[PDB]
Amino acid sequence: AGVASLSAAIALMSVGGVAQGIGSLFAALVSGTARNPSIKEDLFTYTLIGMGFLEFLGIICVLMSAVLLYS
Amino acid sequence: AGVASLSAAIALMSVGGVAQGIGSLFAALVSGTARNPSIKEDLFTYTLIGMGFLEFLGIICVLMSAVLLYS
Amino acid sequence: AGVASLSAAIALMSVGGVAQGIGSLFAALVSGTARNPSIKEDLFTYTLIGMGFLEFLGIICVLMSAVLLYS
Amino acid sequence: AGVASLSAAIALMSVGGVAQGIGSLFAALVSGTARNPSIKEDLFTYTLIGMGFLEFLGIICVLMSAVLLYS
Amino acid sequence: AGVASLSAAIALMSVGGVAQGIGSLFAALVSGTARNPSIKEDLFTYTLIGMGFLEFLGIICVLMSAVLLYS
Amino acid sequence: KPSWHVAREHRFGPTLPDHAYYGEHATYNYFVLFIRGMRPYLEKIFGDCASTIKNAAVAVYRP
Amino acid sequence: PLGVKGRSVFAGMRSFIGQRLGRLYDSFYYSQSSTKYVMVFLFPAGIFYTRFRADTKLGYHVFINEEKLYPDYSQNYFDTKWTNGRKVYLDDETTVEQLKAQIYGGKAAPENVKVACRGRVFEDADNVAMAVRAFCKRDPRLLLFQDNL
Amino acid sequence: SNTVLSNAWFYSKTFPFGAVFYMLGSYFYRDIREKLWKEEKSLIHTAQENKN
Amino acid sequence: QFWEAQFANRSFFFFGNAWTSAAAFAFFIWWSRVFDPPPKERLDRYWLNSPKFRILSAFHNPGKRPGLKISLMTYE
Amino acid sequence: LLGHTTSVTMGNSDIFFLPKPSNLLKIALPAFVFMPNLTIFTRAFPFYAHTS
Amino acid sequence: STSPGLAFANLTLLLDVPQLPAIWAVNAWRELNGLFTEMKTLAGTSDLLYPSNRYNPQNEKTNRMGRPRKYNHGEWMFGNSY
Amino acid sequence: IQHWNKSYEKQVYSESVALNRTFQARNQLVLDRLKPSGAYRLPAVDYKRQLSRGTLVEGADFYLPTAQEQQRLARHFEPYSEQEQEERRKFRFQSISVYLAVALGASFVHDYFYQRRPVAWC
Amino acid sequence: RPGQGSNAQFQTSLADKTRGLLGVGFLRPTKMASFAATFLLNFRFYFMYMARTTFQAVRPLLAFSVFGEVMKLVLATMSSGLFSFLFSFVLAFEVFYFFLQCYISYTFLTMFFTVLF
Amino acid sequence: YDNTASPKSELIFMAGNALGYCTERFFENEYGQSIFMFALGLAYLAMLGHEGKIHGAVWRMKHLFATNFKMVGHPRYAYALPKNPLLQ
Amino acid sequence: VSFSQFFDSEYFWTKANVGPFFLFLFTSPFWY
Amino acid sequence: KQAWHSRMGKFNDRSDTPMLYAYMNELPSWEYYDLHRSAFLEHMTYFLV
Repeated sequence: AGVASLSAAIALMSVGGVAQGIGSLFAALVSGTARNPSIKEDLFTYTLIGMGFLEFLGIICVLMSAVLLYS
Repeated sequence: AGVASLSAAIALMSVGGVAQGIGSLFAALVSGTARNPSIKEDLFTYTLIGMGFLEFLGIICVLMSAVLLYS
Repeated sequence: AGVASLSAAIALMSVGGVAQGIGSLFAALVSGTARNPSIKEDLFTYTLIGMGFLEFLGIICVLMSAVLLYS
Repeated sequence: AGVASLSAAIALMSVGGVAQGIGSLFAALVSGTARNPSIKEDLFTYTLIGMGFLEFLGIICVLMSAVLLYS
Repeated sequence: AGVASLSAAIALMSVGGVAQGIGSLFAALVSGTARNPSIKEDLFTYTLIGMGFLEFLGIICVLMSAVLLYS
Repeated sequence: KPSWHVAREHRFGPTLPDHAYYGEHATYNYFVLFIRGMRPYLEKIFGDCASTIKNAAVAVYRP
Repeated sequence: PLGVKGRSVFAGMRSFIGQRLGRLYDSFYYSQSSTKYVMVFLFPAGIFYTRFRADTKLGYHVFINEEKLYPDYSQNYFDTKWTNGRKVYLDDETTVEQLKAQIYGGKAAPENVKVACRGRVFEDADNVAMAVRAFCKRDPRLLLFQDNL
Repeated sequence: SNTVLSNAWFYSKTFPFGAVFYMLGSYFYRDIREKLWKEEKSLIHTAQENKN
Repeated sequence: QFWEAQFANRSFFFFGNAWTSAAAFAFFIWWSRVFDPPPKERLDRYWLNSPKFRILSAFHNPGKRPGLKISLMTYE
Repeated sequence: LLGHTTSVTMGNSDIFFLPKPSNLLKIALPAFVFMPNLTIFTRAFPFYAHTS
Repeated sequence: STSPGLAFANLTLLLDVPQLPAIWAVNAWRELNGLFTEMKTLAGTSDLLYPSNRYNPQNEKTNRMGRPRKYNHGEWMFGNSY
Repeated sequence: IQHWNKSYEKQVYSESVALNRTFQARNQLVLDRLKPSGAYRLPAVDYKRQLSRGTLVEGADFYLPTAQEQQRLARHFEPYSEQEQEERRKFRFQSISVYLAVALGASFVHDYFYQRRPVAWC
Repeated sequence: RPGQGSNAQFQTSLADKTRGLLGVGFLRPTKMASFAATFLLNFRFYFMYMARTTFQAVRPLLAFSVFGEVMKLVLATMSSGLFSFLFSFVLAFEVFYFFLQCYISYTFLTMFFTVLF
Repeated sequence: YDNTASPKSELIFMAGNALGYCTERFFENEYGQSIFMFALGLAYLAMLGHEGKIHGAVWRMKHLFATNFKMVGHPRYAYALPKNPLLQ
Repeated sequence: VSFSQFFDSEYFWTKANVGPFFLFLFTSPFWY
Repeated sequence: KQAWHSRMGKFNDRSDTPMLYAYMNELPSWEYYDLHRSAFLEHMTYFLV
């Protein structure tokens, strides 16, 4: 009976790894800013590109959840 | 009718990754601050932005869980 | 509904990622206090902010658990 | 009386998830004492605070295990 | 030969995390010794303090495992 | 956080003074000054009450 | 020098109250419009209403036996559906007919509907307060059912 | 005429706490006293020097 | 001392962390009702099932068994 | 004696006395804060009470 | 000012000191209702009024529990049946 | 694009004109009539303005009300009058007798008047 | 006059002065609702703080009571001399652990009951 | 029967109901008398610590002031002292 | 002593004995 | 004195850990002019002239 809900919940589990990746990204960002502020503006660009992948995958995940909670 | 509760729990079993990411965030904040205090305002400025994503993911990680508890 | 009793446990499993995160955070705090001690007043503050998030997340991981144990 | 035992065993995962984090905290204390032996106190206070946090999480999950084992 | 054995076995999944924490503890002790041997008696002390939690937690889990094997 | 642009809601200047926001003096504050001023009347009151009670109790206890 | 001759302690009280009221007016004027009106009028008013109603009136938890007997609340807003256990505050003069009409929204109720409390059927020409006092003292949980029998 | 000295409370709290206090006092008898008397000694020295 | 503490700063009646503040807090909770005894309407909530109550009843009824009188007090 | 049995009352037995030897002590001791200070920042108390 | 250890007192104050006006108003309303009831009693009643009771529906045609009086259709030599 | 963003700014400031007109009207109607006098103004000045004025004092969480008590450390010869000295000599120690008496009285009252509870009778 | 040049510019419409009387862009009921919402949502901090406080208050009680019960179970169950000899050291460890927890609770309580003003 | 909802406005009685529960369960009984004694013990310990602080302060004042020959009073009030006839 | 000259501020705060008055004021609820 | 100043600063200042800075929609003069430096200049040239 709870097929769709269970599958959606099992799909939603990768958000943990996504958040871990984002945390590693921004940790490296703040570390590189502490180690060389003069290139801060550059580092953030690459960090955003990282988000441009990570969040994108996360979005795909949530879309699949929305697909599977309603079949 | 506990399958809905099971789905909500499974969807709620991903906040650990968000928490690990937030811990890494604030760890890098503290490290880069001890390395260079004068630039704290930037490390924080990016830190909040990271939270601005991570907390949002966590919010989803709650919201969908609640939905799976009722629908 | 025994699975209710299961669901609560699952909602508590995220604590395994939570405590880890907290540990990492305080580890960095200690490293900072071992590197630039004269700015403890900063680092502890930032650590408290981080806990102000992490605590809340953990509390959710408790609350929803208990809810799934009763409802 | 079979689902309660499994619920407690599944809830016991956060103990192992929490032992990691205490390990990292005390490792950071050790490394800080190795990098600056002149500051032993003001590192053990933060170490004990983080231990208290992770101990609170451990107590939470163990309490809920004992609860679900008989309720 | 039923659910009690399954629960007492599932309780043992935390020993991996406890072992990882102990490994982190003693790896930090080894690193601190190789860095500054002249505070060995300090580091060893702190290591024992850490074990005074970690080991105890493991023992807890083992006991609860037997409690789920003979509940 | 300071900036050269002014938003819409903040377009029309300050409407509030500083004391509307800032906390009073920590050691010379309104209540403590008030009670230091009211000390004599309260001393009168409680001394009169205590003396009345003590005199009554003594008038009972002596005989 | 405490006190002045020709002046009364009541006059001094009036002085002080005037000072306090003027200061309150000044502090309310020089305050944020976003917060002060709420914190000074809407939370006090709601708290007053709630506490007075609870401490003064007397209320009842209402249940219905069957879903077919539930009222129609589709049209009225903020409550699209009946839920059992609703707390309902009434006056001491309320009767069972008035309660039934209040439940069913002044609309045609079902047939042979009656009220019970702890298994004990109420007459329809009965004061709800006294019927509860008699039949279910300090357990006002009422139930609406169909009496075909 | 009681079970006080044969109690789980006895064996769990009274004997462990007492034996630990005794062992610690025996092992750190002089460190503690010196650390306590440091201030009094310094004060007496200062007073005597000022007097002189 | 208490009187002077009242006019010292951060030393008013029950505010602060001084011993005067603790004593005033104690007097305040005493003056409150929460530690007063219950009324007769509320005795069978806790008091008639209390170890102190039972022991005192047994003590002041030396050779008797007050279970029945306790039941009747509950009824009352 | 139906309604006269809840009127047989007995008093408590606690004595509030303890000698307070301060000559033994020379150090201060910690103390709890029991209530928030409303004599200062009274107007802002609902607005800052939730912070730390 | 404040602290986490004072969360109990902060919550209690915030939630209870606004209710004190309502509590005093309830007490005043109760006192006034008692005054009006006692004035009515002094004026006079057919059947008695219980002062400390919630509701007093009793009259010539109504019991002290809100029901109609039994055997109240005729008249009685000793007057009221109560 | 130029056209459109220019006209956007144009009616941005149109709305600003409307806001300013209603602002003037609100003020000169309501607030100039409801303005406080200034008699009951706040009887203090903010610590920042005092610090800029060179006026702020931080110290003395406590005070000494009477000049007899203020000038004690400056007199150096009579910090206390003779009468005051003999009155102070009465409080060299705390009174355990009075402590005992008051504590026993308060315990008796609190126990046998304020903390009475019912007991069963057989 | 000095300010007549400026006060000549301040002439309003009927609709202007009605809008000002009502306070359209200066009351902001949406801002009032947002303030009320944020203020009510800020009540979670009290729950967090009381949770932390009660944990720090009961930590010594737990260390003294439940591990005590476990040790008491072991004492009730053990009979021989070797196991008892080995268990004495566990008891001493529990003593040290209790004192450690008491120190930690002291620390957290002086942190949670320290007020600036 | 136990699904007795109640209006969401009555959440303001959360703390009141909590304090009433803890009063009926703990405070108005023997455990409440123990709690009152506990509060009195807190007062006792605060007073003891205050007096101990004063004891330590005076115990240091003795040693550091009574044998100086330079502190006839406090230096902040030396303006009020008489003047030395030997200085010139 | 008259009501007026009793409740005059100078006599009230200097020469009068307000102990009984303020005790009656404190115990007003008891009397009511 | 330093404790006094640090306490008052921590309490009143606009920071990342704000105690008193909260529910801010209408700002006072000092904070307004500290955040909007354009208006301090305009409001100041007008006052002098």
